[PDB]
Amino acid sequence: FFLYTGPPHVEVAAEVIFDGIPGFPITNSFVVAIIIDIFVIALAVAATRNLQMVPRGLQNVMEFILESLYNLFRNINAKYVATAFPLVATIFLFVLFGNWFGLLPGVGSIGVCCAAQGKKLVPLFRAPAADLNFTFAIAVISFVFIEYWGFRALGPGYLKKFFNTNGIMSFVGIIEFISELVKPFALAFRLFGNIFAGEVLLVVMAFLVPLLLPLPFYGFEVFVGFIQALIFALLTYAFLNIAVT
Amino acid sequence: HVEVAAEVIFDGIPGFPITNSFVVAIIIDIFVIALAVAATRNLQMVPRGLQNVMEFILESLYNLFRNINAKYVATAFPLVATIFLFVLFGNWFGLLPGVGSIGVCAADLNFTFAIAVISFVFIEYWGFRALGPGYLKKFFNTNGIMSFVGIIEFISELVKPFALAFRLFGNIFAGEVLLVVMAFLVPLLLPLPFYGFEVFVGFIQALIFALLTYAFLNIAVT
Amino acid sequence: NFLLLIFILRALLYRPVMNLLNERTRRIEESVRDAEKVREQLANARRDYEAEIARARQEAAKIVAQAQERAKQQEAEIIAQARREAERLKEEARAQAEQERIRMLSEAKSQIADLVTLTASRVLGAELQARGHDALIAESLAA
Amino acid sequence: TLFIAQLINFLLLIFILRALLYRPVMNLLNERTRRIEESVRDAEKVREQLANARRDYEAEIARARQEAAKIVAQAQERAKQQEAEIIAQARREAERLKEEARAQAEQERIRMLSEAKSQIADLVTLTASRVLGAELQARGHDALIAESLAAL
Amino acid sequence: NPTLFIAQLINFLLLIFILRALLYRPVMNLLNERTRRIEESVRDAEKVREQLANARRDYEAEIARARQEAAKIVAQAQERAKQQEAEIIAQARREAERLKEEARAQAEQERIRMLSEAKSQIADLVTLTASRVLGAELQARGHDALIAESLA
Amino acid sequence: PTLFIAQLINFLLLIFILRALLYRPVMNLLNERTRRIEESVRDAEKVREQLANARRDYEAEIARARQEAAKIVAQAQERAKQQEAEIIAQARREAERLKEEARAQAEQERIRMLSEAKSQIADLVTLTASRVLGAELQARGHDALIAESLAAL
Amino acid sequence: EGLNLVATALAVGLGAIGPGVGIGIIVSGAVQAIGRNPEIENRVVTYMFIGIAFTEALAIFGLVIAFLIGF
Amino acid sequence: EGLNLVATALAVGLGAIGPGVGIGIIVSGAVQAIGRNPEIENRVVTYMFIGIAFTEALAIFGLVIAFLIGF
Amino acid sequence: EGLNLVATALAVGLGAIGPGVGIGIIVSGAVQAIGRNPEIENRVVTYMFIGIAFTEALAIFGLVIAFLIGF
Amino acid sequence: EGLNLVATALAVGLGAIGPGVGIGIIVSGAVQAIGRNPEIENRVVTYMFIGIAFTEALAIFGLVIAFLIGF
Amino acid sequence: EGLNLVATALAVGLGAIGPGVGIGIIVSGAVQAIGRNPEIENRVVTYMFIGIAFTEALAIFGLVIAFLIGF
Amino acid sequence: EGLNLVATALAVGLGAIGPGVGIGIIVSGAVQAIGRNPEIENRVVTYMFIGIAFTEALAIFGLVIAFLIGF
Amino acid sequence: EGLNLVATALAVGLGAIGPGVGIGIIVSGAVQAIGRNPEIENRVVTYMFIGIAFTEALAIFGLVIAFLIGF
Amino acid sequence: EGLNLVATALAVGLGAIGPGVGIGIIVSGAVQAIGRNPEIENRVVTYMFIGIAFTEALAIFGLVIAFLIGF
Amino acid sequence: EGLNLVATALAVGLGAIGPGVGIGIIVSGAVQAIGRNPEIENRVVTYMFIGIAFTEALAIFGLVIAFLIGF
Amino acid sequence: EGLNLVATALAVGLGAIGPGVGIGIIVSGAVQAIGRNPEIENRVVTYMFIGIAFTEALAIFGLVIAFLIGF
Repeated sequence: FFLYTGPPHVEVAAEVIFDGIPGFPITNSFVVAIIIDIFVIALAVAATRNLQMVPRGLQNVMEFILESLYNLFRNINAKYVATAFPLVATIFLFVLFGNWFGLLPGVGSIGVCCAAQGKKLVPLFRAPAADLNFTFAIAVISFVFIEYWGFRALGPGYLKKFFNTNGIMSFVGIIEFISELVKPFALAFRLFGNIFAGEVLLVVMAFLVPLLLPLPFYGFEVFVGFIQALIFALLTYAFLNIAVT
Repeated sequence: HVEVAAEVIFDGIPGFPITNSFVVAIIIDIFVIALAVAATRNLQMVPRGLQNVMEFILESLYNLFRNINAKYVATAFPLVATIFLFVLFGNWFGLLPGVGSIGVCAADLNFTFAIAVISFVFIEYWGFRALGPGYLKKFFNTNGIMSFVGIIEFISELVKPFALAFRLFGNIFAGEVLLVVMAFLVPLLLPLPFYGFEVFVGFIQALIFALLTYAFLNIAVT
Repeated sequence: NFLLLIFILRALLYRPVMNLLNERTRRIEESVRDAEKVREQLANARRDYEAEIARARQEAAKIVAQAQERAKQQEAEIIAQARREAERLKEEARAQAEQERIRMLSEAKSQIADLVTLTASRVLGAELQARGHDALIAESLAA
Repeated sequence: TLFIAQLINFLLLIFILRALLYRPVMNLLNERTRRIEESVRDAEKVREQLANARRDYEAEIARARQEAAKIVAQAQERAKQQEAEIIAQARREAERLKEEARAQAEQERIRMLSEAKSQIADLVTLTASRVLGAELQARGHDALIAESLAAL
Repeated sequence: NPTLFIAQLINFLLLIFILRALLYRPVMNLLNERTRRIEESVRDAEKVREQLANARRDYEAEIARARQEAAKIVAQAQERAKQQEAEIIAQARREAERLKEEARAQAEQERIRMLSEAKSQIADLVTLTASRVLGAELQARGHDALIAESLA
Repeated sequence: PTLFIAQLINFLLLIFILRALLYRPVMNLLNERTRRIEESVRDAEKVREQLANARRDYEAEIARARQEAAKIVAQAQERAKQQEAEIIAQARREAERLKEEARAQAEQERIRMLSEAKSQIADLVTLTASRVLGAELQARGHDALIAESLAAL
Repeated sequence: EGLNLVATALAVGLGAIGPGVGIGIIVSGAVQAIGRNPEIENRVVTYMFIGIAFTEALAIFGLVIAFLIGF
Repeated sequence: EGLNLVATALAVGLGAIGPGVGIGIIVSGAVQAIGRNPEIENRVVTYMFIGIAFTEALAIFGLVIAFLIGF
Repeated sequence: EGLNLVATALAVGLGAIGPGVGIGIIVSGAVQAIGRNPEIENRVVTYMFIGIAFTEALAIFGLVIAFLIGF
Repeated sequence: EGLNLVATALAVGLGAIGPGVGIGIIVSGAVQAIGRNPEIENRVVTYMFIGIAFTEALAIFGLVIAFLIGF
Repeated sequence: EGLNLVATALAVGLGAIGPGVGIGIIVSGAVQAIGRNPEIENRVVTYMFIGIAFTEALAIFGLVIAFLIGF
Repeated sequence: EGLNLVATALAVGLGAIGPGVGIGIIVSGAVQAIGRNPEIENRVVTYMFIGIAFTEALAIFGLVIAFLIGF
Repeated sequence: EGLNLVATALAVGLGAIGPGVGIGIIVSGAVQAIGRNPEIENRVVTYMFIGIAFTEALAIFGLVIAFLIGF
Repeated sequence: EGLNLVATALAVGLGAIGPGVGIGIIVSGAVQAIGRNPEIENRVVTYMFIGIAFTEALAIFGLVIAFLIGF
Repeated sequence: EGLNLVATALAVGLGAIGPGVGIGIIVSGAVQAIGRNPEIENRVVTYMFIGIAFTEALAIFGLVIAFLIGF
Repeated sequence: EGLNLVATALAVGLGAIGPGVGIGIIVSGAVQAIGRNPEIENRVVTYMFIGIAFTEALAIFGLVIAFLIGF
């Protein structure tokens, strides 16, 4: 109930890279991304198995999660809900995969060669959440998908949403278009800020007596990460509905 | 090219050689007298303009005062009437009447202060006229714990005449400043009717001054 | 300096004060006069109806009384006529009795002429040897 | 400044524009109010005229009631005349009764004469019977047997 | 940086497509199969209830058809029997008429036996008259002829 | 470094809290979803089995109705034949009754004819006795017959 | 230096929150009350004018310091 | 420098920065109450006037502080 | 020192903050009143115009100091 | 000097508007409650007096710092 | 003395603050009114646009100040 | 430099701003509740005292901070 | 000094201050309206997105001012 | 020059403002909820008390930095 | 000279202040809508996601300003 | 001097006030929501978490900025 010792210091960074640059530029952010992708692929393969409509088995857990996501999308829309269901699933639980290993033990010290030398002992964990490049890329992909879906709905209608919003009187067009363009960047900043701020809070609790304060803040951060994953998925479907609208 | 200036003067001081505020007050009084003469020479029971304006003004004000507070509405009908055809009347003379004292090599806050003193006297002449001790009633009594705010309320009422005087000075010097700003930049009047909105606000402010007088009366009523 | 036109416009204000009151008192006068007119009309109609009804009742009563008096007088006259008729009938009966007695007394002889006539034909014969039918009639002359 | 002068001119121009915009509205409102006051005054005048007409109508109704009373009196006089005529007819009916009584008296006289005649006839028959008895006793009754065989 | 961003984007897109085609398409197929199985089960339950009702109605209709055919056959047999009975009754009536004709023919035996008057009746009547009523003296010439005349 | 140790301790505490927080409720929710799926599957299987048995029972009911109808029709035909025979026999019986009645009435009419012949013979004998004996009395001996009858009294 | 102009500007800008906020609140309440009863709106409009004056009284109190800074 | 002027300006602006807003809110609530209960009025209105005075006391104190700064 | 522009900008922002919220509150109250019923739209629009006039007067009083900083 | 006047300004401006604003909110709520139920006006005023006392206690506690700054 | 950049920054932020809040309030009020009866949209949306434009007028004044910061 | 007195005054006013407003809001809610519903004034007064203590905690914290600034 | 950094920071904070709050208020009003009548759905959503864009206009203006300060 | 004393002032006054305001509204909302019905009573009181701790979390946090300022 | 740290701190504080109120208002409106019905609560929470997202985007821009201030 | 410390304190106070207001607003809505929708406890906790997380997330960002200022 004291934790008098153990509080060595505090250190942080924006993004962390790793070795392997020789063949192509390889960063620890891409390493964590590949690790999360491997874990998700393993989960999908295990959940596949027999899949003979067998209840429970922990494959039915993922089935219930996917069914809840599908029901949420169906309540959201129906024009391309099933069409974008795998597209939404791309975001779904991938951001949670970033939240996964967010509270990993020693993830911050992962890459300590180790405060002695520190010359190349950069923390080589660098969660995909702690990578705005991943966040900006996902947001750009979502914006491109939304724009393509809207153009497929009505490309002339997509143009008339902003350029021909209101030729007579006043048109929220262009200004709204700018808001939509920021919305990809806004969503990217939301995810980029998310987890990254949590990691800072984890370090800060570690900076000052990590005695179960990191436990409650970490639990709040994990809930916030799940919420942020659901939020990015919902924002994608919301932009899709707005384009459909 | 702004050249506006303030008008910090004293009514206790003699009439100034310029006396622009006093000049505007004299002009407003002359306009009121001329309107009365034009409304009485060709006067009928229900004349259009000659008697229609008087009927729609005096009777409406009397009805508003009666609905506001009885037993004093007629007893102070002439007080609000004095507040009427005033401030707004000068505001109209001051509402960019083609000159603005251009080419000179009502607006007096002292006149506003004089009207405030007149209101405070009415807040003391009619005030506690039917009470006497009512002004001091429930003040530092055995209920002094709550009556302490009563003295603060009395001081606030005393400042309220000063507040009305400032509000009269308000939007008058501010109105002249707005006119000068429209003259300093963006010439050729203004596409937004700033002067017209100022004139309407000034008429509303004169009505509000009369309303504040009636409100102080109703506050002193009980 | 502000109070310069205060009392000055007050006279003008007092000037419009009566006229607005005159317009106000016009409404009070309007209501009073309309109510008075309505009440007067209603009272006039009621009074006319009442006077007509009273006059009709009085006329009917007078006519009925006159009719009753006339009927009584006529009945009295008729009854009085009846007494005179009865008296005349009684006088006629007495006179008829007297005339019948007088006629019987005067025509007793003629009855005796017819007496000897019926007596002669009583048996359709008369034996000569007889006191005499006329002599026997004298014996039975009676009345 | 020429621009300042133009602005001053256009200040008056905007004043005139605002006047064309609402001065007419205000004039219409005044006409509506003045008209309401004129309607109240007209109501007062009509009420005074109604009072005068109600007095005139009270006089007319009193006159109508007096005329109805006069007509009722005339009808009462006519009814009294009709009653007198009926009584005369009753008197005529009494005169009819008087004539019926005179006829009854004449019939009574005729019947009394007939009754007296009947009584005299009965007395004559009795006296004839007596006289016949005496005369037949004087005559004698010898030949009565011969009469007994007229047909047998 | 930007190259790393593009590489991360490519990796994410590839993993997304792979995971989709691997699980989500199979997951969508499984969920759609479950929903379709539920809907088909509801439809089949409705169809089974309808089949049971139709089976009951068909049993009733088959019973009704059997009853109608049985009634038609019975009515035809009854009509044939009625015609046969009518024919039998007509034959019985004809036989009764023949019997009545035979009785009428036998009634001629009355006249046939009536040809026994001179054989029996004449002698019987003569003997009766000679013996019973009258005495033995029977002087009757032509009385036998009178009896013979009466016999005809 | 020691930061790794602190993070490990925090992760262990968080896992200890979570494994008892709602792991039982989470397992309850998962088992409820599984039980609902299993109940739906069992209901679908029972519905399919009921539909198969219902088709079988409908075919069986149709066959049973056809068999009962065939039995009723066979009974109708047999009863029609029996009733036709019964009607023929009843007609034969009534015809025999009518024929016996005709024969009996013929015998009765024969007896009536004999009785009527006797009565007519008696009437003829009386008529002959009226027509005869007119000679035996009226022709001669009428006075003698009268004298004998007087002697009888 | 400009601390006089800075003071005048700070006085002018500040305080405007209270006046505009009170006006808008009283305006919304007056709209609701006028929806409730146009007949009682007479007393309601009178009170609305009183509150408008009180807010304008505060605004004039600020503008007085502004003008004093102007001199 | 102009520290006294800046202080008086900021004091006036911040003191008059919502006491009036609270007064207008109280006025709007009183208007809603008067619309609700026109019969029950002029006593609630009296309490409203009392609260208006209580609110204006803050503005009076701020103006007094500004004047004392000017003195 | 450039304090004139800083003062003008601060005054403009602080003044616009007040009116920019008060006018919005008045408009929202008018919207709610209209949503109650579209019956007093004449009187309701008049009251909304009065409130907008008060807010615009406050805004203009603030904006005047902006040009005064230029003076 | 400047910090002194600045201290007086901070004491005056800060907190004062918010206190009267909460007081006005309490007043408006009490007015609405009294319009809803005039029968409980006794306890209503009793609570209103306590609320006004708390608001005045906050305001006077604030003004005490300015008075001490006066020294 | 880069006070002009800070001036434009503070002016833009403060202008967007108050007007943004007022616009959001007017939007919420219009949403409530439409939820009541959106059939009055022809007047309701027009009034909402006018109220936004007044807020947009304040925002345009702030943006013009930001542009004149270039001067 | 005298900045200590300014700091104490600013901290006291800023702490008191939220406390008075919160207390007034709590008082308004309690008044509306009591007027809407009587016979709960016991638990209502208990909750009101609890909220008063909750706000007075921050108020006294600010007062103690100012007192320690005096030390 | 850090005048440019302070400028961009203050711009971002002050712009996000009123715009985010106003957007949240508009969203809450939209939520209330939608709970009142989900029938409007897209019809209400239309005005909802319109208000969202209106608030995002000020938000993006502040963000762009901050970005321009960054250059 | 009293910067640390100035540092101690900032967190103390500013943080509790929202906490004092938020708790009271939550309390008044709870008071309104209790005024609606006290069926939950302790249950609601504890949920209301639950929000009290969340609000005071930031309030306690500010005082912690004061010791860091104090040491 | 710490002005960058001052900038980042002020931006973070102002941004967290501005969006927190909007988020809490959206949450309260969502609570009211949930109390209305749980049927459209799917669509209600869906709309509430966008409202949370807008305020989160504003706060994210604010925090990103501080992050950029970090380098 | 203590400029970094003053910045940290101001950031903490400013973030706490806004997040505290949002948390209190969400709590008040939940208190009204409890009455609006019976507390079956089936979704009450889920609703509570959504509102608390919104303010908590913004407050942790602010507190992390303060801690970094400590470094």
